[PDB]
Amino acid sequence: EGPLSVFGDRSTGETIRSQNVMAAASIANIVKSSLGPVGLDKMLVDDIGDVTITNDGATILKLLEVEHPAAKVLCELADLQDKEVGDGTTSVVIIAAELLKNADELVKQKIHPTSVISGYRLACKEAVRYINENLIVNTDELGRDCLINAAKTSMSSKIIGINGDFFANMVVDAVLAIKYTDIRGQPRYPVNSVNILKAHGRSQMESMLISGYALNCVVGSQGMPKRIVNAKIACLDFSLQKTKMKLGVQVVITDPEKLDQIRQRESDITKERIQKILATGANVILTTGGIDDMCLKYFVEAGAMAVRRVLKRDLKRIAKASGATILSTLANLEGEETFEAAMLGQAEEVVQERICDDELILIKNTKARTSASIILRGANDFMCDEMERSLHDALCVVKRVLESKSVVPGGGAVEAALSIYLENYATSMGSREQLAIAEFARSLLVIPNTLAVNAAQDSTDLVAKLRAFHNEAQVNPERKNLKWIGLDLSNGKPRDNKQAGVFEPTIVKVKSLKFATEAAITILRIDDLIKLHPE
Amino acid sequence: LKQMQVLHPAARMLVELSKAQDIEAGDGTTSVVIIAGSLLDSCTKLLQKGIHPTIISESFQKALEKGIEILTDMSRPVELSDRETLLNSATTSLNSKVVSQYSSLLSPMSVNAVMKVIDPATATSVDLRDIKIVKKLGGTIDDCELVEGLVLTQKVSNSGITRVEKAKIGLIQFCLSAPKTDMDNQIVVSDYAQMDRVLREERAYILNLVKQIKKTGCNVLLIQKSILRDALSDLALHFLNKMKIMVIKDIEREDIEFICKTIGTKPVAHIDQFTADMLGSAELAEEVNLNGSGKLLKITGCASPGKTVTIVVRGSNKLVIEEAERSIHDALCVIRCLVKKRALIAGGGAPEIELALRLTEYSRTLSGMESYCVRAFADAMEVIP
Amino acid sequence: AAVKTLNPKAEVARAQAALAVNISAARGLQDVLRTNLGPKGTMKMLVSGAGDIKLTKDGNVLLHEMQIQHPTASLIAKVATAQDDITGDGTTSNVLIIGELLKQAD
Amino acid sequence: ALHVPKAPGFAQMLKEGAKHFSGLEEAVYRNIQACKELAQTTRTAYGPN
Amino acid sequence: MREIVHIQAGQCGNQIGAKFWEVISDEHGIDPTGSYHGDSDLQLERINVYYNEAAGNKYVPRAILVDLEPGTMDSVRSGPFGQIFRPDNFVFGQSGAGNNWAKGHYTEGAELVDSVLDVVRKESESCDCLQGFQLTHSLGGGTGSGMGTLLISKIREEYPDRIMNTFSVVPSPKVSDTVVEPYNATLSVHQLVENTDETYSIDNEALYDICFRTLKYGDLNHLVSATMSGVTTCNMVPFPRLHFFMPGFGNSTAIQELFKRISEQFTAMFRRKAFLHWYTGEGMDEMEFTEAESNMNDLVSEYQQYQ
Amino acid sequence: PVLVLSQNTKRESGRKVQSGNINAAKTIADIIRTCLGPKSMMKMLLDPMGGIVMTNDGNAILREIQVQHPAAKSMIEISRTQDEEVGDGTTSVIILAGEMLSVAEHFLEQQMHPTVVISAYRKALDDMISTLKKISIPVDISDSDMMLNIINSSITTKAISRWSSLACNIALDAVKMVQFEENGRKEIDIKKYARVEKIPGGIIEDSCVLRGVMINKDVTHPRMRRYIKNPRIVLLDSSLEYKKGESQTDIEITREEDFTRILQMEEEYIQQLCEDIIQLKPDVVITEKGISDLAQHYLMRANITAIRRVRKTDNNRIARACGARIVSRPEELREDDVGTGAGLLEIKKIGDEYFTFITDCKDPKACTILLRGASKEILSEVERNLQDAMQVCRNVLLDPQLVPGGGASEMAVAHALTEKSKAMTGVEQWPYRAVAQALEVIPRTLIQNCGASTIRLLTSLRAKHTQENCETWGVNGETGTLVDMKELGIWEPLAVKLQTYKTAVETAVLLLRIDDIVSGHKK
Ligand SMILES: Nc1ncnc2c1ncn2[C@@H]1O[C@H](COP(=O)(O)OP(=O)(O)O)[C@@H](O)[C@H]1O
Ligand SMILES: Nc1ncnc2c1ncn2[C@@H]1O[C@H](COP(=O)(O)OP(=O)(O)O)[C@@H](O)[C@H]1O
Ligand SMILES: Nc1ncnc2c1ncn2[C@@H]1O[C@H](COP(=O)(O)OP(=O)(O)O)[C@@H](O)[C@H]1O
Ligand SMILES: [Mg+2]
Ligand SMILES: [Mg+2]
Ligand SMILES: [Mg+2]
Ligand SMILES: [Mg+2]
Repeated sequence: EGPLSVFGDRSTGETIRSQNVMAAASIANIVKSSLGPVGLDKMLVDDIGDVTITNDGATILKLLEVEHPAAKVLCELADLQDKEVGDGTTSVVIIAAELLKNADELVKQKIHPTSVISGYRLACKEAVRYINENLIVNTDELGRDCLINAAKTSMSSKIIGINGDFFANMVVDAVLAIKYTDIRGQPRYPVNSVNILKAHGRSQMESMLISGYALNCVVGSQGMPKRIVNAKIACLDFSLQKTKMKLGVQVVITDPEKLDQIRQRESDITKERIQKILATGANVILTTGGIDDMCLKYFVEAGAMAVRRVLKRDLKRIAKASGATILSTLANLEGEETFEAAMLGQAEEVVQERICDDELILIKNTKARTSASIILRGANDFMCDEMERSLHDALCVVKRVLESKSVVPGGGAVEAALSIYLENYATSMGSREQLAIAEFARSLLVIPNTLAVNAAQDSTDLVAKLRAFHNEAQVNPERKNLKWIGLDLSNGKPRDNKQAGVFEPTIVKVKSLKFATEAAITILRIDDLIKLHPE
Repeated sequence: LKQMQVLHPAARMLVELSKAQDIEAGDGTTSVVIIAGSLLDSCTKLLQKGIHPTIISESFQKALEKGIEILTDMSRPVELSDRETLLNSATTSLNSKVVSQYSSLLSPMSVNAVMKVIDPATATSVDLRDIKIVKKLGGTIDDCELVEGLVLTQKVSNSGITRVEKAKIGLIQFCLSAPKTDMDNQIVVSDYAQMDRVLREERAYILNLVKQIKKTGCNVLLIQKSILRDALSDLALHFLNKMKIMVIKDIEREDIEFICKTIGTKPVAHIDQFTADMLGSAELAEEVNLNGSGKLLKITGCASPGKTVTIVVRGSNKLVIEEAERSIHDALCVIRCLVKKRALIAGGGAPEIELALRLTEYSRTLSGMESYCVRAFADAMEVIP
Repeated sequence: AAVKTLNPKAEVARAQAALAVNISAARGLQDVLRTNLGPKGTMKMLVSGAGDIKLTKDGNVLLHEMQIQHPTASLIAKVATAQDDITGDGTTSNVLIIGELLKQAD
Repeated sequence: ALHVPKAPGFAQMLKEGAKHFSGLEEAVYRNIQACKELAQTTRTAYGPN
Repeated sequence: MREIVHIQAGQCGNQIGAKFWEVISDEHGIDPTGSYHGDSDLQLERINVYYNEAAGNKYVPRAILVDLEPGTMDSVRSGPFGQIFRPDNFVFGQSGAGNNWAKGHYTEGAELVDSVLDVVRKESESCDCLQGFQLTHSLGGGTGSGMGTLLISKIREEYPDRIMNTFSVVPSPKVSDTVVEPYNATLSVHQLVENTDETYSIDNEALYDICFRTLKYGDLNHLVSATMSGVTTCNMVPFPRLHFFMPGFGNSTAIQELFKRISEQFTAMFRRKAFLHWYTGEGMDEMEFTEAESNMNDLVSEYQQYQ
Repeated sequence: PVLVLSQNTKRESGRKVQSGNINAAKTIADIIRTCLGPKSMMKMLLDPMGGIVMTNDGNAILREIQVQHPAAKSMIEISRTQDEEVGDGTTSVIILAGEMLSVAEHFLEQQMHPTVVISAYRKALDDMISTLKKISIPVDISDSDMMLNIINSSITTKAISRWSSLACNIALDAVKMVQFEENGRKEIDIKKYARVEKIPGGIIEDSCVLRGVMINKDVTHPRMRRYIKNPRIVLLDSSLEYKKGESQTDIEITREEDFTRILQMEEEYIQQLCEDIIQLKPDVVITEKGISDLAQHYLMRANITAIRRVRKTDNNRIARACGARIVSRPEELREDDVGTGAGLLEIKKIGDEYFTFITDCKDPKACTILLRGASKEILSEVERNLQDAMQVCRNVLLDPQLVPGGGASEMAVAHALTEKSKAMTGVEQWPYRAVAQALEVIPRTLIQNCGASTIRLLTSLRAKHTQENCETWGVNGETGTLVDMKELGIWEPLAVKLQTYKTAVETAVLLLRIDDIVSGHKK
């Protein structure tokens, strides 16, 4: 200790490597119990009694307060997987931790970490190639039931699992509704434009898909109407309030006779703007800013529906969906103030609907584009939030399936096939990198193992049967259809998951593998740790 | 060494030594510290033998001069046209770092970048501030990219206008907002008509500004960052968007020289001087999204691509991204060393071993008390292998 | 009990306990206010925490000035306050009749 | 009115740290729950496996 | 020179007030009895705007003291300089009122305002020309929230042409200090923005930090008094709605921070409707909370107009 | 210390967590188990504000108690959900959820997987919904007697049961008056436009719903009339005072006459506002903001009665009641914005306070329920019961379907589920039949709280419900005997019972899905 004068603690060698592996294992054991259709949810209490129910690994690792850096790495890994894919946040963490475990076992056996890293990189590349070449199914060959099956697969393990038969229909309809093609003629599916509202009350099956848009807002005055049929919609990015001269402008009166006209002008300016807006036929006025009572009275007398403090993103979406133009100002290229009816949007109805004890606004059947909103209905806010997270996962998955038209089977099929193929492929690459690739292959088996364990089944026997099927598939060209075999966790028996409908987007597995490999490599590269004492 | 807060004076001095090596060569910051520690560990036994520190120092200077001779004799000349030699130098520099499975990707990039920011016939050095590195989370290190144009983290202010082809770009160091003299200014209203007049004249001022901008053919507008005054008022943004002009504000006063060097623009500080000759022509300007991991403005293609390049560093973790950046910097500094001194030496401890050997010979030839010190220098240099 | 397994620092009076508590507090109030009733009643002196003196024979004043922290006493004080706000008289008799109803029911 | 007082009688006469449980809920069900917890502590040791 | 009446409500208010009325009394020579044991004539130059001299040269202060619970005014009587005050300017109820804004602002302590108003009249009558009032209270907390806004209200109805300079103890960000503070403070700001003319936001957190810096509960009432005298011992409020201030040594827009915090904790609790039954079952409609919230987003946007 | 998670992060997992959640839930249930039925007893709750809450309402109790177990938190949240959605069943739902979790504990101890139990529960929920919709009956909402019986069948279990006829008539009148349609959108907002004002004292038998509204207000000036027999009313959001401008309107005076001229200009502004108001020839003016004394002078000169500072909600109710439209600029005032429809404005002294009545309206789309009684606590309980009654009336007017009460519906559904389970051959038949038998807790609880023999009565009832046309048979909560609901009259709203069953089953599903609690971590 004495020679090196650093003011901190120092771990070195097998000590710090084992410590890093312990941290990663801890993080993975936190989430292992929440993997697959037989995984279960977790409570999380935020030191104040704030409760969160969830199965989302990214959510869990965000809510946790982690202290070890090698575990913060896996937390960021789950976050990154959620950002780039939207599903696989638990599998990626489990796989990264298992890769770390086996790689540290090799380093203890004194295979050099560089060699382990080379072998892991090779196995990652070859696993990606083998997936893309042998394990993908075309969603064109499969149709729309492929999308429904992918959504149901994503919803299994969530609190909208068994209700998947109907939630998958909702998700698919919503993504197809928000489908839009842009310049370059490429089809784009911009999820996060589907609005998701939560409202405890009626059962899950009573959740609603709104052909149009749902706004978590209400009218500004109770004297205003709360339903309009041929809605002409005006989206404004400025406030409708009593006009005050700006900061660099002062009123200095030296003739009292001007005070009255100045004071009345301060309101007549906004009055004139509102009259100009209403003259075009606008019966619905959405605003990101505020609306004084003086203005709300104008809307009431006109029979219009005004909404204030609307959110910028909600406004952008309503505008795109209805055909309107968001105006930050009523100002044209002629130095005047006008409002054209072409800047208006349209909708077959705008209503304020009564959701159990609250109220919101529904914009139904907008033209110039179709939009989609979803009102989730559960037993309390905990249920509703978990439903929101599950539905976001499902929407991201369907988006990926529609963007890249390839899917892979689930239930550990891909992991079993990769284990077989890579344990056969390792024989060609070096002698120690061979061991590293074999360990990568064996690590990949942690997914079906965990699925079976959670299903309370003989993981050893089940994964052995799986590997037997996939080895038969890879050694007998007449039975290559066995690739599609995976776990049926409701019966503890392998099953053709391509015919059962257990599909996952290829991007899920590919990105999971790449990110897990990078995380394992970065953590495995560490052979020392200097922890400085805080000040 | 800079990150571990060493406390002993000698350790601090070794930190400074490693920083000096990072400055002068950018590669070898570990070898230099190891060599220093070993030379001192040899001074241990020399002092014990009873040699004076001054004699040790002078004999070390002698051994240093002889070792410079030896290394120069070992060296072989190199032409910057030898792209394979440059690639091999970069791969050697990267072999030690976490980015070595991606060396196949980051060595050609590290050679292209440096070879793009220097005139290879006259250059005697390179300023690596001409090479911009942009760390963006997400993806993997195999997603690192060499952008020949310009990359900016600033967001686009227009909604709907993200892509521009045949882009004419202008830098605006003045503010598109209500006029404000450098002196204390007020606008005293005393009649109701003056209120409407004030609003109208403000609108007209802003509209005249944006019209003088549009008249040049400018469709991409980079606005410098302005404290003490609004550089882009809501009126100005409205008018620019209606005129179909992409707008990027909050450009930093330190990125201006870089952006100009990159896309041939000339910074304009008065609307009167904003003309077509002060613009930069780029074949494309796009706001690209990185798989929900952020956004980047890429100005690619340039009619005046003047000796500047950018490297986008991707990665799955903040830690691995930072180490990728550091390693790429090491590769660029290796290429910089090759540019400075057109000489190449083998690796794998060959120079250190040759040093040990030839300085052992030198010590046997320099009979005296300097012989012990030179032999110590040799056995100390034998520590890197 | 049930509430104490969820909120450990919870106070609970059940079935018979609750009735005993309520009837005891009501009879205590009645015992204090019995002497206010009628012209032959006795005047009570009430001293604030500052030392201010109140001489009263009024049931509502006596209630609000007494130093009591009981839930049943609060309930009956509120009933007396409503009686006083609407009619101006009858607070002592109100308290007495409540206490005696509770006693005769016990 | 922010404190429930001990009821007159046994609840007040009870000693400081003493506890009194009565009825199916406070006594019978808690006893059954305790015995069940005990059986659970020893259940996993029953039999050859 | 016109006279200023000084009301002080709630524990926080009643304990800032006494310290202020002590600092200034010593700044004027008045002892606890009220006798002017002073020599300089500048102490008597502007003494009529704060003290109401009586026969016998006893300068009684122009101060009212209010709280629904007598035990604070008892501690004020018993405290130091607790005898200059008029023995009739102490107006108190018997109900504690907890920390419910509805309890303090409604029938659960509403008649009392009609006992503090016949003391405001009996204190203005003495004033030759009444400049206005200075109410010291707490934005959210105990009665100061409810009773401190039903007072600004009824005094702006009874004297609607006078300066109302409030000193309110805005809640500290780190310390919640109460479970219903977000509600009380948005409901009180919703009244002070309208019925007030200038408000000085005295943050307990910042005051505590300043006290710690000086060191290098009473200490806060002793570090708020020197600021209250540096404000009331001798060009502001350009716009008649941004009349909130942060004292020091400031009409800063840092107020916008405090308001964002308060409105985000208000919205957090309002979403789940937590601690709302008390207000609705004691005299509020569920829409007064939406109005309060709207008006605080208003304020935050008026303050966001600059930067 | 080299930890991976921060100290204070404690993680429990497994059957201990499951049993803990289930015990917490059934404890929450046992708290309010006795508050169900007509023969329930009151509970005296002590608020943190020194207050008291004497109630029988499950949601009131669970809202006033505080817990730390997250399962108990979830149960309290579902009680709140039921109350906000339908406004009744707040303890039936709690009891059903507790019983469902209790019966699921069995299958969980026996190695069944929670997902299997949950799928079975969802099947059973769908079939419960089907059976309820099959056994439901329609209602002619025009039958005031039928509606009064529904409201009696809903308030009989509460303290106001002694004044059942009164409370039923009050609730029915209030909801039928708040029923409002505009632009083809029917809306019964009994939260903004049916107001309950509790004035302690008097007697409950004089409580009434007014054909108008009531506020706690007096005239601004005692020369103003307090009695007007056909008042034309104007409502304003703006102050009739002279307030400052939004800008820095600073003035600069150098001439002598200018100061006085400015003050006279202020007075003339107030005069002009009051003239813009008088031009409509109103009788009453009601403002949400102040009214200056000069404005009062001018209005009185015009023989107008003014009310100074009313709440925005009260002003909206006055609008709905008297047919007016709130304005914010008296220059923008129109005859259509003036309020005709009120039949009498009265300002009378109730106790020592002045209350303004705008009653005798014709077609008032808003109302004020004036409750009178012994104390604030009694009146709070009466108000809660009336909220229940009005929410039930609203639920009926929305969905006119009825189902039988007294546990008759629970037994009918349990029988239907047991009959449907015989076709099931998998392993979920057992949890399915278990929730079926877990529905029996409602009649069980009714029998327990009336004081009869649960074993005997529930056996006789399960036997009665095995016959063909006996799905209407239930139990009396007052005598402990089986009766036909067609003969007793206890009929619940199908919407209420649907929401009850759905919330219960989904709460059970949620708490079963839950495992592996984690805690400590700080936001
Ligand atoms: N119906 C199913 N049968 C078998 N396996 C499934 C099924 N649905 C999902 N899986 C498996 O569950 C794994 C992921 O489960 P989950 O934890 O819910 O998703 P994530 O990995 O996004 O957290 C996938 O690898 C998939 O193979
Ligand atoms: N592939 C290789 N084979 C053998 N030696 C190598 C290889 N790559 C690098 N080296 C040696 O490693 C040393 C560089 O190690 P490095 O970690 O970069 O230390 P420094 O930072 O001091 O340069 C050089 O002396 C070089 O000779
Ligand atoms: N007189 C009665 N006899 C028998 N059962 C009744 C009677 N009145 C109501 N019930 C039943 O009691 C159940 C619950 O009553 P109530 O206490 O009002 O609801 P909750 O238990 O949700 O508070 C209802 O489902 C109803 O069928
Ligand atoms: Mg998933
Ligand atoms: Mg190197
Ligand atoms: Mg009497
Ligand atoms: Mg009921």
